[PDB]
Amino acid sequence: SSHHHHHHSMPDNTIQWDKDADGIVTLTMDDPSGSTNVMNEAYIESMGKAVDRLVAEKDSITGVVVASAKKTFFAGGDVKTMIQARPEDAGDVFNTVETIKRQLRTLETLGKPVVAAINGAALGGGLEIALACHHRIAADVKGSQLGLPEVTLGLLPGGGGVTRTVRMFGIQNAFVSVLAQGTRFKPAKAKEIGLVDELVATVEELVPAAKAWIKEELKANPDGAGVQPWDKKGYKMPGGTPSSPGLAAILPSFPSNLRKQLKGAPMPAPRAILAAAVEGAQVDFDTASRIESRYFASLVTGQVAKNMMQAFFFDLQAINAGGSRPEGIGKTPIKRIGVLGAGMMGAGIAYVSAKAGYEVVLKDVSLEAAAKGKGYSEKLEAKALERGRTTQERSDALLARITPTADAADFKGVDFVIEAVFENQELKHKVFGEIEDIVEPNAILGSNTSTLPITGLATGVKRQEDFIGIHFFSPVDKMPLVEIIKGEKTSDEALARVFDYTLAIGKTPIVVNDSRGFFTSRVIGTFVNEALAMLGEGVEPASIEQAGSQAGYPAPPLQLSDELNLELMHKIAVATRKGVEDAGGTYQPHPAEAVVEKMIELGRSGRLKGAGFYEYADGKRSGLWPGLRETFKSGSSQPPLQDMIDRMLFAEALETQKCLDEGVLTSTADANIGSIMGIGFPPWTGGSAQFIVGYSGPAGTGKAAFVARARELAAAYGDRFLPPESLLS
Amino acid sequence: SEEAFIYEAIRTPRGKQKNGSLHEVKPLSLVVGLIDELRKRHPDLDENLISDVILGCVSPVGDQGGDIARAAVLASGMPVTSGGVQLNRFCASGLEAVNTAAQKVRSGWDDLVLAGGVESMSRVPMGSDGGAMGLDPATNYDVMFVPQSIGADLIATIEGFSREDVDAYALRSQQKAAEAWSGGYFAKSVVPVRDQNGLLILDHDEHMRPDTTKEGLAKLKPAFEGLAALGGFDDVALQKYHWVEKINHVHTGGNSSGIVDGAALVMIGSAAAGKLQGLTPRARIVATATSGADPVIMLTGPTPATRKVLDRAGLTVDDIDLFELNEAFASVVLKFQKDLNIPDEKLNVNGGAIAMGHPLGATGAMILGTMVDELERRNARRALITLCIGGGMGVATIIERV
Amino acid sequence: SEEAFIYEAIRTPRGKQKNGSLHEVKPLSLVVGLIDELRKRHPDLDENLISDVILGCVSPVGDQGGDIARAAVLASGMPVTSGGVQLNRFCASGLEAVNTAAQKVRSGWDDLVLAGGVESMSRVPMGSDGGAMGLDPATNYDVMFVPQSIGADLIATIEGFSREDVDAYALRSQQKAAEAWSGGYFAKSVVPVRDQNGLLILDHDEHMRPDTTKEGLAKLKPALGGFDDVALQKYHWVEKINHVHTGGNSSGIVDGAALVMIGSAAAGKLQGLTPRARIVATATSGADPVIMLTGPTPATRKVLDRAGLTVDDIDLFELNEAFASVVLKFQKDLNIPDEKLNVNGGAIAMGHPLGATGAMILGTMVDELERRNARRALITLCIGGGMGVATIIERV
Ligand SMILES: Cc1cc(NS(=O)(=O)c2ccc(N)cc2)no1
Ligand SMILES: Cc1cc(NS(=O)(=O)c2ccc(N)cc2)no1
Ligand SMILES: Cc1cc(NS(=O)(=O)c2ccc(N)cc2)no1
Repeated sequence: SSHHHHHHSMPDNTIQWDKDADGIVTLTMDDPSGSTNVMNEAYIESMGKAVDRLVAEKDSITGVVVASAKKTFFAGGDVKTMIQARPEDAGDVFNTVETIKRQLRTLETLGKPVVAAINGAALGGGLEIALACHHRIAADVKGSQLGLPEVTLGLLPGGGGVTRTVRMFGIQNAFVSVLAQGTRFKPAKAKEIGLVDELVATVEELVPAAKAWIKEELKANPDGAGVQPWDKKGYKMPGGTPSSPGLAAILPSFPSNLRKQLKGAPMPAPRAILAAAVEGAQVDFDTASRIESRYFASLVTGQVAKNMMQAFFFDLQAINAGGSRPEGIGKTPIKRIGVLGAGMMGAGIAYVSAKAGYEVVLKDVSLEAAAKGKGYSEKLEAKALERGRTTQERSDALLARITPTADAADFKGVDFVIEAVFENQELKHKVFGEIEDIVEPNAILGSNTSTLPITGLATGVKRQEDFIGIHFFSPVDKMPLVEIIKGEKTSDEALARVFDYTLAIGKTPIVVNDSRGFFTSRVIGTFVNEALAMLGEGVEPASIEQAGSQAGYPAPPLQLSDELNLELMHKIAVATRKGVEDAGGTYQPHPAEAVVEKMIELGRSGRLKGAGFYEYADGKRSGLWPGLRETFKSGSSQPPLQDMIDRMLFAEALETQKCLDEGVLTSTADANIGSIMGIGFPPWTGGSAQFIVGYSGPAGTGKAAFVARARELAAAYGDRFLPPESLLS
Repeated sequence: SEEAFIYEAIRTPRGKQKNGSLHEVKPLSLVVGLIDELRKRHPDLDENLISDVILGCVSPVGDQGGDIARAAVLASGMPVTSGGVQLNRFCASGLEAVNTAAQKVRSGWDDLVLAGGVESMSRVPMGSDGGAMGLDPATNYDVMFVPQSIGADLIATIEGFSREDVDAYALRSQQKAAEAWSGGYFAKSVVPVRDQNGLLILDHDEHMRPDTTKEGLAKLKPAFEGLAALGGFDDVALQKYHWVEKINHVHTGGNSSGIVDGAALVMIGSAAAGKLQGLTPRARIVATATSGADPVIMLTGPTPATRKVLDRAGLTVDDIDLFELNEAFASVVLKFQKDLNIPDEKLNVNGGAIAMGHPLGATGAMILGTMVDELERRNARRALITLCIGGGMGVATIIERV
Repeated sequence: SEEAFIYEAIRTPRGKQKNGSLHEVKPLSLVVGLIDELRKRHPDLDENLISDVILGCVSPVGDQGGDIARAAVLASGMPVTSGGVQLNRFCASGLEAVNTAAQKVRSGWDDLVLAGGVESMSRVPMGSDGGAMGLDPATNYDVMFVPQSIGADLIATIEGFSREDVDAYALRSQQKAAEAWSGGYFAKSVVPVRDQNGLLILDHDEHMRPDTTKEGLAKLKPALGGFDDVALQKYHWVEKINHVHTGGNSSGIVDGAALVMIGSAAAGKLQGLTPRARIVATATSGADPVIMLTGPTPATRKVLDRAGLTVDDIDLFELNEAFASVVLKFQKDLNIPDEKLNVNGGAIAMGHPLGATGAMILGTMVDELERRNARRALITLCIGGGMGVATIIERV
């Protein structure tokens, strides 16, 4: 029991000290090793010294204030250290957070009020530092965020977040609002829920208001000065304890409702958070704080955390830091965007571009269709007005930047073209040829293409330099990725301009070299085809959709195959079959092609035609087609569920390795985030490329185990599951 | 080695949940009333030879806590050497008490044992004891916890039992239960509950709706008045039964077991035990068996448990004259009838829990004594009693008339 | 016919009540840990042959409610056909599960049965389950409800056991418990408790104060009703009760669990198990509910008549140390030799996890019979409500 990390036998200091004549100590956190105060090894020793000093000088201290000399307050911990935690290191991980919380618990139980001077982002461990204080004041500055986003990296609030939030709101409210999804809160919303107590205008008022609150608290509340609501005799947990009849009547539904939302996916972080929350509410605070450490060390030494910390931190850093951007290029600002086609894609592109503040001209083949494309943006603002997520003052200016038109000359003054017309090559040459001269000379000529190579599409314009592939995903207002495709004659400045445009509209870009199918639409093709081949093999459609959901996908494959349209899936196979037979070869068709063609013969080719694998009525989706079982003899093949799951995951992971080999993708970061944010790859895998190096099956863990499981699938289902030589020796 | 015999098997009427007659009666007083009734039958019986009193209780809290069997032994003035113990095996606790009492006699180290159960669900509702399988998110995940309501609908979904099918059995139970009461079948085994002044409190199974019609059961709504109305359990159940697309919620409050209060008592003893006390045997415990099933459907347990008890006795399905399955849910009985090809004239011939109620810890001993009296009335030989258990278990027992 | 044999008898360490190491550990996870140890010892054991799992639990509420046995079967991944039932006969619930399991094997309708008990008294305190015998004014008058501490003081008052006499046995239990730990007696039968990461939580008995002195025991001190007046109303020939029982001469409140594998000779032969002891006989008796703690004497005599044995035929006597006067009363009645009674410590030193105690001291005698190469042992406990149990085992 010591505030320091070593009882035996040299880090820097990150906390300043200042005691005043009144007796208030101002602990100003200022880590010199970086611009952001993190929960690294230096902070632990720095705080260990300060807390030891708060005790030895407790006779001359009346209150404490915790401030920060950075732009943010205290954003997160040392991810570079946690990602290396082996199962052998479980003892050190347990002792670490137990030492961290031992410091906060003494600060919390000091007999003196402690106020937090939240001057910016208090994310993760930073909010855990603030929750240990007795009062919290946040500066209502721009960019400030407060939350516990430990679950997004595969971890849990292990510095007392789970224990203290449950002590403030109860098991149910703390889990849903803060813990389960790790949602980030604005300073106004943080005060509204209970995370923050007061607000100020600027940061220069925090420390004065902090010391002022200490003086009034010691004046009007001398007995309860520096005592948390749970350290008092009559603490009643809001919502009750697990031994309360009202909560016991609904407590068994929390693991089922959580499994209902996770769709049976192998994500142990939310499951462990709910466990630590309920187990914590049964015992005292210190006993609950220790249980929180054990569940935390259970996640850090695991594999899912190492995948989510690799993708949603390290891989996301390199992308947002210009890893795929072409180097040594300036920023050419955008003034007016012109979207060609007002379909589901073109209207979604016009919304996300106008929501960022860009003037967009929405052109289609008629005013009836162009204005109806703008209606896609109007029908979403009416949803944001009812939910109260935007104002009428800021929403009327949003729709005012969308100018629907049918005349091509209205594209004058456009320095950014984003075409979203039908998947037809000579049509895109026809569409670009009509307006290539009306737009500004040095304008970006983008194309929302799914499979046609950009090198071929660029022949229909005069300036092949500024012709690039800007691939979006429907619905554009929610899908956060933009796959940028670099053609052969595509320059480097066009890569950087679309790269900056992607970050300007709040999305994540990846750079992909020109190839048939690119990376997103190609890899997702191997996903829906493994399910369609599985259906033709005689597997129950209900088992296929269940296997797709339990793998971690946001939508089951047959449901996705109805929204991807089966007639386009038939065109891709004919195009691929043509290219092989045009080159004088022998095409080996996929077993899913016969399943696609059978659905065309029956007239059920997806949602667009009111009928697909599912029955559709009244706009919504009814259920699986009853005629699907008798058509494919569903039930005559009952493979194990894990084989269905692995056949879908391995098909994409193996296909992703080919993109890295063929030069399609240039980095493992674009492969992971591009698959997660693009085609909806399960986040627990950390990406389709991380899935290989971090595979955890019953036979082993790592690349050697991935190859072994691939060979099990290869010998039992087909040679398509054979790993390439890039994964062997 | 020693043969265990049933000498007396009585029970109390089952009082309904809402505005029930047995609500004002402490569950301990329900057992003492049955103990005093046995003394009324055999006043010269030396109670010192009674070595144990075993009661089944699924919610042993509050009025049913602290070894309620021992409270019955002490409050009723029974000899202090008569022991007392409670056991909990969910819905089959009433029969597990008799099977354990029978096994206690076969070992030779216990001669005369009282067995039964008590459950006052209007005073101690289900789940009042809590449990790790329900109130622990770690355990609630490893054990895919799904209440019995969904498992019953899942059985009717897989086997293809329509809403009219399960409601047809509900009318079938109410009809046969009324014929048994009106026919006087229960006149001598249902001890009416009285107060400290001998005033009548209840003398019939007041949960019975005898004038039930098929049109009345169709108007009932599917079950949404418990933990099932919350959500997720359908998604959790289908995550294991991934080949099923939709669960057809067909079980309502009229085709499921009734929430009632009651108690039952059975006296099990050896051949030499009843001889010394002057007791005439009524039936013989032939064999018992216990086999479980998948914990998500959790109600298909009676199917293997019935086969293991038939194989131990060297008997087939054709050798049993009467079948008594607890009417927890209609699909549980239709599944049991469809599997083992049980003839309709042998299955719960005197109604069941859908009509008369299901007092958890006491049901196993109630439907046991029902067959002991029906074997004598029909003058038949063998009867098999089985129940479905929570968590995916099963218990079956074969009795032979003497 | 079918004789019952004990193949494995393990138990968890006992964590003390206040600031105990097992306070953060759910009672269910204690039972699962012992199931995993049996898997480690017999990995090729066919768990499908295990037909029932019987556990004793005096307070089956909260973390211990909802048939904790069945929860131990499903959470540990055991076959669903392995049963799972919970029973409660107050202090002897742990041994009652063993006896019932043996009687299930003798009847022939069960082949391989796990028995034991669990009681996390720091999470589920005693009396949390309520009880009509104590919380109903009608019953609390008919049974003359009195706590067991007063029945123990009534024993010492009638028999003439002084405060020094009961503190002498308290010191004696602490000395023999530490000598057993130091000698490695409990080395194989005490399975340490670890968390979900493998980190150690407990590997010894925390309630043991091995440096106990006779001067410190006398410093200890001996409760809101007229239970004294209620007790003396039946025992009218004694004027005043001498309260000689304190926290140092009574059973310890701790958390812990215990597991025992019981089967027939054909069950172990088919599954490659070697019997360690044979359940010779069991017996159930009782005594008036005021004194309550005099059940062992008639129950032990009853189990001797069945087996046709006497005190001179038994090698070891193991009585649960609920109170010091209970053991001195049992020793004085049957003239038990002082070197055969609780030879490896007792509940005063190590603790009394109610539902798991009868199964702990059961396996404790299995070890000492095999360590001394002895033959027989008699395990008995005093029971609340005025009951008594007794079991004779024979080493094989
Ligand atoms: C998600 C996501 C991306 C994506 N790409 S896509 O270009 O829409 C596409 C179209 C047809 C086929 N067969 C596959 C992918 N589709 O869904
Ligand atoms: C709540 C609650 C308790 C309860 N008891 S139960 O029905 O006996 C049960 C036991 C085990 C499992 N897995 C499911 C249900 N059912 O719901
Ligand atoms: C409290 C509490 C529980 C409890 N149970 S007990 O000690 O087992 C007990 C049982 C019956 C009688 N007559 C007296 C005591 N006694 O007090």
